[PDB]
Amino acid sequence: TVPDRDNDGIPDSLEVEGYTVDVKNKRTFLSPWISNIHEKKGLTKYKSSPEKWSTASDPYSDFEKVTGRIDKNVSPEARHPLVAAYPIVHVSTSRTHTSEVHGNAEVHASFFDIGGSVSAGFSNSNSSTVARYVNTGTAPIYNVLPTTLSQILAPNNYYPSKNLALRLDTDQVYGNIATYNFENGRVRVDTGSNWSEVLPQIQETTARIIFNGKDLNLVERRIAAVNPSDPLETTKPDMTLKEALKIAFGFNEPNGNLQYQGKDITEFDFNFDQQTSQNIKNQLAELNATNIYTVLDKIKLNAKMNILIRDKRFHYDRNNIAVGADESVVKE
Amino acid sequence: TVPDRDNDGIPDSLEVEGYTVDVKNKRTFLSPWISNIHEKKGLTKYKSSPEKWSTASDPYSDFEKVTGRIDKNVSPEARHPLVAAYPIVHVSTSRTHTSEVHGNAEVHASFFDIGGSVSAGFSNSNSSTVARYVNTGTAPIYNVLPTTLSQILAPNNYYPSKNLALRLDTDQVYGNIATYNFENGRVRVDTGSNWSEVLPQIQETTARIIFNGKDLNLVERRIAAVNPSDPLETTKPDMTLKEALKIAFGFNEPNGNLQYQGKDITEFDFNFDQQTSQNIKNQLAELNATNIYTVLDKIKLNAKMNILIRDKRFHYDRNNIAVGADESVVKE
Amino acid sequence: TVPDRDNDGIPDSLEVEGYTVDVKNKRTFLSPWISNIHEKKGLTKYKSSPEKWSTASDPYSDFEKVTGRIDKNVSPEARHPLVAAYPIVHVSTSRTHTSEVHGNAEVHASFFDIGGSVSAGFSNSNSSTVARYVNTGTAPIYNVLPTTLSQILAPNNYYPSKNLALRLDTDQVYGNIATYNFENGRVRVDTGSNWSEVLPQIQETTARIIFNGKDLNLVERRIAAVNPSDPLETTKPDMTLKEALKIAFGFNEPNGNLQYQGKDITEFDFNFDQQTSQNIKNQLAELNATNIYTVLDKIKLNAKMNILIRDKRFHYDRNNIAVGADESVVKE
Amino acid sequence: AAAAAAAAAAAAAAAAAAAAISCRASQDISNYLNWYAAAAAAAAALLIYYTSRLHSEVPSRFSGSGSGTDYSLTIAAAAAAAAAAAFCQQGKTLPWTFGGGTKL
Amino acid sequence: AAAAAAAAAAAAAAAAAAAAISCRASQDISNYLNWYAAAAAAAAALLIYYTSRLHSEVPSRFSGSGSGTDYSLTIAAAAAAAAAAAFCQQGKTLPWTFGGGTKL
Amino acid sequence: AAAAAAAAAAAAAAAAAAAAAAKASGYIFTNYNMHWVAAAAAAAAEWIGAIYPRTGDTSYNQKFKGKATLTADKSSSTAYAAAAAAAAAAAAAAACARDGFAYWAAAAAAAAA
Ligand SMILES: [Ca+2]
Ligand SMILES: [Ca+2]
Ligand SMILES: [Ca+2]
Ligand SMILES: [Ca+2]
Ligand SMILES: [Ca+2]
Ligand SMILES: [Ca+2]
Repeated sequence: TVPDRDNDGIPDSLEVEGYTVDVKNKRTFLSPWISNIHEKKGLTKYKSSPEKWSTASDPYSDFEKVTGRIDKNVSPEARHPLVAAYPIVHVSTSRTHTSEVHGNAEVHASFFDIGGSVSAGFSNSNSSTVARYVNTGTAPIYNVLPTTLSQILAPNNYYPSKNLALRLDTDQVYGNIATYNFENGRVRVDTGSNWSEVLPQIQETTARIIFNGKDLNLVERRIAAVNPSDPLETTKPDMTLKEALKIAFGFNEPNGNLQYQGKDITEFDFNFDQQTSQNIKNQLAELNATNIYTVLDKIKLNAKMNILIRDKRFHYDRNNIAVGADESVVKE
Repeated sequence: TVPDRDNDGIPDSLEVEGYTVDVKNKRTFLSPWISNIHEKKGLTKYKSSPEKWSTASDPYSDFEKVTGRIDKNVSPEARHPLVAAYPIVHVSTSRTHTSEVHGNAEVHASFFDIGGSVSAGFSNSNSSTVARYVNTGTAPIYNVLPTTLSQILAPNNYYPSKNLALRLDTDQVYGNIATYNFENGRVRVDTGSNWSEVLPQIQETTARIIFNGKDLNLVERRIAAVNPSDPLETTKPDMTLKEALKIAFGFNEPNGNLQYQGKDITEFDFNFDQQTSQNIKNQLAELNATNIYTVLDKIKLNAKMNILIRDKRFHYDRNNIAVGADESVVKE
Repeated sequence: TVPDRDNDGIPDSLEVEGYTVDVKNKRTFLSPWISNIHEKKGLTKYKSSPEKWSTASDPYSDFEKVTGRIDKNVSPEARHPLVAAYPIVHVSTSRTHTSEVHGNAEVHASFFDIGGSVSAGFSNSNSSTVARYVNTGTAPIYNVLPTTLSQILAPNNYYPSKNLALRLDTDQVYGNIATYNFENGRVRVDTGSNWSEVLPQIQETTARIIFNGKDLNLVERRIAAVNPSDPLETTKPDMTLKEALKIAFGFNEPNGNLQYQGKDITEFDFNFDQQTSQNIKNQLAELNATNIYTVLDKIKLNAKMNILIRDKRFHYDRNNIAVGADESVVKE
Repeated sequence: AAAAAAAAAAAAAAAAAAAAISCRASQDISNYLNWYAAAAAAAAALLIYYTSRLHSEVPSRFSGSGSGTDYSLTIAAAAAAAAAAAFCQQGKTLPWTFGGGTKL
Repeated sequence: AAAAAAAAAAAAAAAAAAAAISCRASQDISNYLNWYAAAAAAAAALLIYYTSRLHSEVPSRFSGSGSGTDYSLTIAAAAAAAAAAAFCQQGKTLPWTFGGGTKL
Repeated sequence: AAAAAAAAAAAAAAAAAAAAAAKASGYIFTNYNMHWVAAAAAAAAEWIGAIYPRTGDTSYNQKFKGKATLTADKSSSTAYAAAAAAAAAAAAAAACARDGFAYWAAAAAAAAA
């Protein structure tokens, strides 16, 4: 037998040492991570918290996320136990950022200087700019529309169909939660459970990373990171920035260099909050490396940590929209 | 004993290797598929997912679909475990399609070219054109009418009787679900359960194929296909285009050639979405066969896959109505 | 012990081989059908489905129908397990039929020709003609009146008493279902259960036969017939037209000839729908007998089968009312 | 009402050749066809009903086939060639109309 | 419609040097490239489809590679140097356009 | 393994059209469609078109819209190519091939001197 203290359906020893799901003959079953057999088939090693039913505090458990016993509308990026699965809803409108400070100094200063005079205000409240509801998150909204009915708002989909039909401080009032039933494949929406009772936990226990590498659109992803103060948060597996980027934004390295659709990691700029920059700078000083891009594999992530990653070749503004770029790139 | 991990009432070994239902003396019982005895009596080999209570994610299970312990209003085409059972409701009106691109090029170009400049926009939202509610699906709607009371709307039937009594973007707001009780033959409608909580799962886990071989009417059928990304979706049995056509649209082959009411398969034209065409083209290139009609038995179906099949001898428009045809066919 | 897979309270072996209920000393108990003892006392052999709690899909089970543990308002014609027990409600008004085609040809053509140019449209929706609610069915309506309160509408009874107090497309909106309790003789009406959730199943699984041999009134009775497509429907016992007439309309044969109150079977005319006529003609051709009246014992009944039986000596119209008759019969 | 016609009314001399006696009706027939054998002014009886199955009192050498409008009866191994008219009767609707043919 | 061009059409004399026969198309190709071998006016057949995998009836010494617009086939150990034209066919869209090359 | 055997030689009059035939016994003819391609000097190899034998459906190049017509006969399991308005520019070797261009025939080498 196995202890499985978290009662997630996965043995805690497997959740610690690493585990993966493989199918032999159309039948799924968990197995401890074994090299030279699971790696060659593209299976991803999964690490979870042995004392948490859900590592990212989202309503879906580690077993449901990994084995596929989850709502099929959940984005594949959230199938990792260490990636939060929560909805983000919005309404020539585009996604916006609360405030930005970096931009007055050199764009290449992030290689040698981290934090200090550069920062970015982060607010968990949804916001948008103008000059139709869209779910840019990884979880659905079922029965309640937000404030700026049986149909849902699937992620990466608009509430009205495309064929059908200066700030907007959209509120985070979401609907109930669709929880997968264990006795049968049927999925039911628990009226008592609400998203508004789950979002605060995800915000507290996860580190938020925002990326705009595709279509110049800000995608909000959160990774379950370790908080040393809380003993339960320590049970989470160690998370590095390289691994967080690989499991959240689809970053891949074929030869030790992070790439995103052919774009190298050095092509992007890193922004941090006040506390995030202080923690990152402390880690850099302890590791004797002012440069951060080349030490990404040895930089640990903590809770209440916010990281903003932009594109260097585009010129940004206070609201984080690529209003302009360099002369060479716009010409060709 | 048998494992039956999915708790569907059918052994998982039977669900993998194939199974069928036969009656000896007015009594039904499952049996593993055995050739030379079950084939000669017209029994159809059934394959299901060993880890899913319902392979197509519809509220009816594999046991209920096969053994007949299902609501009798369900269309016989949906009795296969691999065919989704969900309602489609509409209102000289006729069924319409969202958008069409193929038609500018040669009608025979599908034999040698797949995808590229030819595609078709697909939207799951119900739509119709004009110049009375009709259920063209395979599942009933019981207590809630859609938006463009005890009686139901049976499939292939009008909400008012025939004796009784330019777009219509009908919404997918359906009613509750009539679930067959196991303790007795009585059927009861679960108020808590709703169709709107089941339709999204069916859309995500099934591949939609639209056919207009009878009465020039678009019938919407979905087949449970394998999604490699999700481990649970991999448990579904391998599905080919030939088998999907045979089990959904009634296609039959007496001598290795697919026929529909005497019409050969080559008489129909194949249309695909952008992702569908890319996947089909990848399979064709891997199999070293530009032609698709003669490799239908070796073309696998995946999730989120949309295929549109039309009639070549009719001339179609942007809304997919046979406005005209060739001179010879209209003359005779 | 006995298997009793259907959990109807009757052993499945008894339900297959035949069974009957007899009383020894004021005590009832089931017994397998034994000839020369049960036949001489007028007991009727009962055959049911071993895998169905209720053979006719009506809310009353085989045990309740046969043993008398049923609501006493149920008509004795519905006490047979193979006869559906569902209400029919209506309002010089009289019962009407949707449409009739037979009548242009010879009245005696049914002996040598079946189907083809003769048919009759059938609709399950209630209808009536004019120039007070009446229950012509076999089951009661308790708490909800139909659309064109504690008292009920008993079958063969008017909603108002007789002493008390051009089409009417009455809807099939009935009330709840009075289910007999097993722990005690008390009868209770289940608010959750509704007739509208049971009528569709009865329509799908039973074959409807309409008769007007008494008072020139159309009585609507349905007999549970075998549907080869559905494996569960195959579990029903084989039903012939002769047996269906005997168990539904009270037809009796003392010397091998069917009679109804002294009127021979040949005095009535047979009408069928399109599918019914096609199936009947196929059976007749296979059995090498164009005549149908003399092969009634070897004609099997299937599901979704509608048969209309009229009186030859009366002249009928499109609405199926005996507006006139022959000169000889009206004179005497 | 339903006129019955045969694609071939007289069989040309063709030893060891494919044999098929076809019947083309005025309209479609749902396989309600009968096949009739008869000796020389004697032994008039049918062999196949519903165009596929035998009378069960005749040997299996007779075999009919077809679908739609054209139905053809084939002979596996012919044993004699004499003057004996054949019949081809449909059963879709009244009246009963017969056909014709010359074989065996 | 999709013009096919080769970065190198003639191979200069370079003994024991890196070998790469590249093809640059008019637009991007989703790895729908075919490689064709042919002896002296005989033995015309393909070797690699989808730019990566072999025909399975040919030895593994042939190995193609590439991504995007430029696809290059490399030779591990050359054994002969004769006059034999090569072909470089794309399969993205109609019509099928071939290429060219000189190796082996 | 697949081989195509044709006539060793053919004698024709001056300025007389000729038809090239290639047997397709190496596989199921009605299953895989057969393409036609020709190689000419100063223009490399240009695709001509393809024929689907089961239904006779064809697709032709923009250059070869009316240059050639391709048909097939299931009786002897072979396909035929017919060329109209023959000229000096039409003198080029044509080789047919199965679906995917996997199997190639043995085209003749015409030489006048
Ligand atoms: Ca665990
Ligand atoms: Ca865990
Ligand atoms: Ca199972
Ligand atoms: Ca299953
Ligand atoms: Ca029983
Ligand atoms: Ca029973």
